[PDB]
Amino acid sequence: SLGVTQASAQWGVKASFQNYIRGSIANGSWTLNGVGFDNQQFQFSGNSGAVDAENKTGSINFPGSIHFTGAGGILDMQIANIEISFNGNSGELIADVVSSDMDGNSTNYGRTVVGTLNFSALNVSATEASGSASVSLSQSGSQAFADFYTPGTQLDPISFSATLGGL
Ligand code: HEM
Ligand code: NA
Ligand code: NA
Repeated sequence: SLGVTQASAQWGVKASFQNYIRGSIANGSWTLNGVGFDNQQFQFSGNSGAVDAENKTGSINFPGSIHFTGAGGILDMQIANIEISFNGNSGELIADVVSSDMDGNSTNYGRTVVGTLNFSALNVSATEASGSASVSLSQSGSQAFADFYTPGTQLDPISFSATLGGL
């Protein structure tokens, strides 16, 4: 089992969601704490997790939060502490999620699977792990998005790279 030395990830959540949040209906915004933003993707930086290079499994852990607001404060969604977990060419995108419903009532989703990952590329070696995966919204994620997306909705893809060490 190898430790994660430095990891980075890029994920836009969903391009059409970014456009909706900033557009004339939601009339909203996002703020970021420990997360960047560039080329329509949120930017994550972490130094924890572990990878099994022989079995091609692992977890890559990131700190930081994205906070979406809109609809006069009725929309209020936080996604924090994302984790990319993988076992072979499939995995899970896990995060701490809190989101308000269309009545303005906040619901805490715990540390939940936000989406299922299917890797189109995944390389794991002694010194590096990297890959790209489609992200399919989970049932809990659908509820957090106020049912505007069905479970199984394809979100933006997620990519990551990590240097590994410390066996
Ligand atoms: C008074 C409250 C709200 C009203 C009136 C409202 C209205 C709308 C309308 C008219 C649309 C576009 C039509 C559609 O895609 O079905 C939309 C899209 C959407 N709304 Fe809001 N909404 C509200 C609150 C919320 C909340 C609390 C969330 C939770 C995250 C949310 C998430 C979404 C999503 C995910 C979409 C789809 C955006 C896309 O990717 O195209 N909405 N909403
Ligand atoms: Na580490
Ligand atoms: Na894992």
